[PDB]
Amino acid sequence: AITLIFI
Amino acid sequence: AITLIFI
Amino acid sequence: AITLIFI
Amino acid sequence: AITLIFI
Amino acid sequence: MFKIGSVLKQIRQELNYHQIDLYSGIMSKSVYIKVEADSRPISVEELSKFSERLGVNFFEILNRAGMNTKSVNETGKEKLLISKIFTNPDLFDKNFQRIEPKRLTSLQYFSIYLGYISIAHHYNIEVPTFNKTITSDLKHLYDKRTTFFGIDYEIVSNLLNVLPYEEVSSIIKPMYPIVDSFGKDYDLTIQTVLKNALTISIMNRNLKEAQYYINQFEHLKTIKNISINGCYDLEINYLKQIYQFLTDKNIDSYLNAVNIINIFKIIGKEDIHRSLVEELTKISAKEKFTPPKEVTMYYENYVAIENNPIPEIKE
Amino acid sequence: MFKIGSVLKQIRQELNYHQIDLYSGIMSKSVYIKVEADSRPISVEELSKFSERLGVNFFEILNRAGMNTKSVNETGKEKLLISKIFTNPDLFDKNFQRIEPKRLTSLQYFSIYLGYISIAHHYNIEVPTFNKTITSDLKHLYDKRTTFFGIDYEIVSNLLNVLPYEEVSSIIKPMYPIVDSFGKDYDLTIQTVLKNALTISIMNRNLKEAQYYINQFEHLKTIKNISINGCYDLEINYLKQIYQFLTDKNIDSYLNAVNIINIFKIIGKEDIHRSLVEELTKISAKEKFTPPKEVTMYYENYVAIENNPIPEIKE
Amino acid sequence: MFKIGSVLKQIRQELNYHQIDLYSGIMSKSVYIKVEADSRPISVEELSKFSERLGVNFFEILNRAGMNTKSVNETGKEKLLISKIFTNPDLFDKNFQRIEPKRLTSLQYFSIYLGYISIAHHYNIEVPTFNKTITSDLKHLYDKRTTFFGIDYEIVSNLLNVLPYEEVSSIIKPMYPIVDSFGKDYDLTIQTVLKNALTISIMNRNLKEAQYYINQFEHLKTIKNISINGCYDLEINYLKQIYQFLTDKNIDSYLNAVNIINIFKIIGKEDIHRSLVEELTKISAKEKFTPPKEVTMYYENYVAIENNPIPEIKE
Amino acid sequence: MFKIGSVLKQIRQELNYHQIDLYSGIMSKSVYIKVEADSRPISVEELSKFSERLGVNFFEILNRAGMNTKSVNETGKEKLLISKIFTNPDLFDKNFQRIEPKRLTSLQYFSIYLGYISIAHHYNIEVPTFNKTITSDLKHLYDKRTTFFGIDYEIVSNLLNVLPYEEVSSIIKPMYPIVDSFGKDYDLTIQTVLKNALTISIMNRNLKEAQYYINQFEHLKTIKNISINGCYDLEINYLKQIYQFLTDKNIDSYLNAVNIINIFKIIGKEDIHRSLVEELTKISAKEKFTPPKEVTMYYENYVAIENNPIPEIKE
Repeated sequence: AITLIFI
Repeated sequence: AITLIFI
Repeated sequence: AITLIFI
Repeated sequence: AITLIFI
Repeated sequence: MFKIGSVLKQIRQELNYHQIDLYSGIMSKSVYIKVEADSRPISVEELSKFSERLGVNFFEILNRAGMNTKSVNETGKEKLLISKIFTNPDLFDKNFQRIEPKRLTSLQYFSIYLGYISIAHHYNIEVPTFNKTITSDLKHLYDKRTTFFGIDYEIVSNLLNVLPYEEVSSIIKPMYPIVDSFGKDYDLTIQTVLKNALTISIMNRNLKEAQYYINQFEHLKTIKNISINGCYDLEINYLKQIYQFLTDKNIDSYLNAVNIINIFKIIGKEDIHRSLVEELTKISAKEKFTPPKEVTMYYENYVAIENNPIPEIKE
Repeated sequence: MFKIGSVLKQIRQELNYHQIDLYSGIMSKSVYIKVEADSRPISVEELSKFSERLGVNFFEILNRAGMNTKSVNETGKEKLLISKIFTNPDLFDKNFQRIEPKRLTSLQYFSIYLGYISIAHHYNIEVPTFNKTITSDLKHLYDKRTTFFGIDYEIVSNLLNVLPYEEVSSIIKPMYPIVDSFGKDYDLTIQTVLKNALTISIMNRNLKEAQYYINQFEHLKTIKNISINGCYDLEINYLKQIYQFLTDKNIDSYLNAVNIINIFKIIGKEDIHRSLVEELTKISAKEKFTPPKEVTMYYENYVAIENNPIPEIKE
Repeated sequence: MFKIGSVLKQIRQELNYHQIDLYSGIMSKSVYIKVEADSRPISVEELSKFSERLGVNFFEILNRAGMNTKSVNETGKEKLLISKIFTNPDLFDKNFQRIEPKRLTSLQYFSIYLGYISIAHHYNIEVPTFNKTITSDLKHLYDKRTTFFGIDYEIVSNLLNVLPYEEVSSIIKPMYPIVDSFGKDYDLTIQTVLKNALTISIMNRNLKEAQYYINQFEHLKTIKNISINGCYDLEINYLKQIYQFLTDKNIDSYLNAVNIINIFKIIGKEDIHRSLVEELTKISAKEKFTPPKEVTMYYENYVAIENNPIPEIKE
Repeated sequence: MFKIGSVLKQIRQELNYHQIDLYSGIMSKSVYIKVEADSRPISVEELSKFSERLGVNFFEILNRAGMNTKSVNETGKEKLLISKIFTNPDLFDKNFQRIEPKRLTSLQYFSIYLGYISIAHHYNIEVPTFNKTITSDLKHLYDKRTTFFGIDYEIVSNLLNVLPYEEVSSIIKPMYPIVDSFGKDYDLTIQTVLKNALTISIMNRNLKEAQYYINQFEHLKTIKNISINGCYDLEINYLKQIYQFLTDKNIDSYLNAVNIINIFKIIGKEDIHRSLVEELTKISAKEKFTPPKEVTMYYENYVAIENNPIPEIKE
């Protein structure tokens, strides 16, 4: 699905 | 399939 | 298994 | 198996 | 014509029974010795009682007497010959010239006739007298009919193989549902009609019919003393799966069908496997699908070292 | 005792044949009317010819005449009763009191006797006369024997279920290999002995024997006109798989066995499935293995809403 | 701000090297003691050489120094908070009031902004300022842009989750194909855009796009020193399977997709499994299909003890 | 040595920020122009702040500056060369003559040294100085050690490949459990030791150890900010399956292991597949088992057009 990325 | 029977 | 036959 | 690592 | 007496003696002596143990109550010791000598005829009634006294199956006694082979009479030999003419299509002509004229002599000969007609279509052999007279023949055989015997189902089974389903359809319907069993032979031919007709329905995507034949088969399992043929039950069950797939596009069903096809390979049924593979292929094509890599792998492998296979034949 | 004449007429009239078409060449029009009226006995020979003239199967005619049910004579009723006494173990006593005394009256009654003995062990019912006299009985029945009939195989099949294999072993060996077929009934009992004996061998890890029974079964497929039972062929084939697994610890074989067990569920064979699951479980235990999650999942599910299942019974 | 000197000493002493082994050739023993004391700043160049002398990774040294946690600066804390506000949607308001105004302060804050907007849609929270100003915002951020950094891909990844694909489409295209790697972080965000965009394409049956994103991902494997994320590679590969299924209705592909979904369960990826199941279900629905019994079995099981799941979040 | 200033400018101008937006608060406009010109050194602290002002990742900036390639210093080139010498074993000699003498110059060179020693054993090349001095070398490197860095784990990973497990065992134990992450590089080498050691344990049926390494890996998933390598997690998970199989002879586990091996083929991991097949084969042999027909089918196919494969190498 849609992965929320916050690196 | 179609079996040919000759009993 | 063991089938009981009584024909 | 055995991976040869050379970072 | 059948050494039944011979068998009675054989069984009697092996079982250590004395003549008195048999004829006493039934017949005279002198006449019995006449029976056991194959000089005097024996009625099924008499044999029935001797069977009970010996403790050995009635039908087994008959079989041991020589009726354990459908080569006792004319028609018997002819049916056995069908297999021969099927792998030796050169013997077709001379033989077909002798059967064709007797095709309406009895249901037996007609079944044999349709037998040849099958061989012909297979080997693309010209049989003009067929297409010109079959509708007439059927009219003649099935017109004043109310009940059907084993050979009747045999005839229709072969008919489904050399006549477009639509022509055979109306002849079948009045032959089901079945309500009783009348022997292993009868139980077997009544299942072949269902199995061949269910195959044709599915191949034509005619699901309303396919559904009908499935129910008809399922019903047979309800009837007491009916011998349901293992293979057929397996192959019909596979057709049931593909049926459910065409209906609700359910994938589980498709897998099961494929899995069944697999089992036929596992247990050694070479032809059945070859058969159901080429079948699932076609049905998948007409459905805009591509069967698994193995199913599709066998296909080309078969259709190359096969090209034109011989249909199954039960006898 | 059997309205055979009645059937001849029925078939003759339905097929639209005239009396002349039957008795002409065989018998007198007056005597034939006597046959077709069920007043005069008919010999199997006569019936054989009428069968050929009608174009309907000999055995089917017999079956339609009423011999299509093993309830025609005493022993017939008794065997049908076994099923009843098996689900109604309260009717055991009074009935067993009547069979026990006639157990050596004929192979038929002995098979029936062993039938009761099975029900007893199942329901943990005390049958002291058995353990005390069976070895004697067998000695008496199988001592001067050279050839075996269908009921013989039936007897040994039930025997394998109520007697330690080692005692039955020596009685079986002289009964194989089989060389001919003598009817569907005969073909069926000859396979049951093999199927029950192969099961016992595998359960005892006695592979040398298991191998033997497998070959014996495989051989049957060679014999002409032998009707190989579908189910058995499937269940025996599964036992073949587990056989190969115990031999070469090959995993493919184990999977196939599991896969076969699956097919029985897919096609509706409830009991067979339940049976082979509980079987693969035990055999895996004795082998220090843990069957897949489903196989092991069904087990507890069955053994809880089952605990003690009734063995399969063919009739 | 970072005790880098502290680390140099620690590593130096553990490795048993003497100060001379470090500053000799680089700097003066007095100034070095000033560095190793965290009193004098150290240039990346100096650190680069000390790194080489110690034999320990440059980046590892930095990490050990305290830069091994994106909690060193403001934005760091804010991103960590997103997870908190996601499981504690009550803290949304007060926090969102502080981020919303700084959303254009830097790409960092904008990513954080979109972060909140995601939480809002999920918990059906009203965010009117979004729908009213996002197109403007994007215009402002991506207008005179030629090259893109890691945070750029991060922004677009979150954007694909709160804006109809069609609006995001044009912004993405000029960001691929990728030609080089610029760090694990960069390699990771560049794959998320692809993975989220490929998911959206497939869900919309927009195969021409799906194909594009697949090729773009496949291309990344070509680039040297690019760290391809395992999970993504597995999930993207599953999407590849379903892609081939929608294209050529091939069944093998569908099975593989299902099989991949299975592996996620086997290795413990709870959420990913839940995710891909609910996904294959929907895609199968829109396709007039019924997934296997297990896939369809998990669905209801999840959607009941789940109903509304939280999207995946990488940090 | 690294055009960091160049990058700052590039990012600054692309983002449309003005010099004032960077040096204001940090440094003087004159000195900043000196930084952005690559004439004046920049401290990690300064860069840290510019990174925050730009809104672009610190490490990404470094990477873009040219530190995005381990070819910046001596050791870097040498490690890249290992791959070359591995497919061109003719270049072994002259090169090994140059590394061997510097093997104790720093952990870096020792890792490189062990690198060559691997190539030698593979190509059955004689390396007498190894067997004669390694125990000494290890004593020298790991004697007064309390903490371990990334290169430490790298060294032990390669060591497990050219030294009997028993000699390496004692060196590993004090290196686990791991409690923190110190970079992608560190997270990667710490997993390689576990993955290679778990492989060796399983191959030696030393389950007590295998169990330990599994727990150690499982523990890593607990640590915050630790990047668990996808592939390893998949391959280690497969080893977990075979572990459970050797323990409780459970068949499900064996299937899962086989299924995992399958996935590697499905997603394109050629070598990993080849690797795990040849592995499951050996382990099954030592266990008196015969893997499925495909696994066993690939084996001979590989071992023929392969015979002696090159071990995996991560860089």
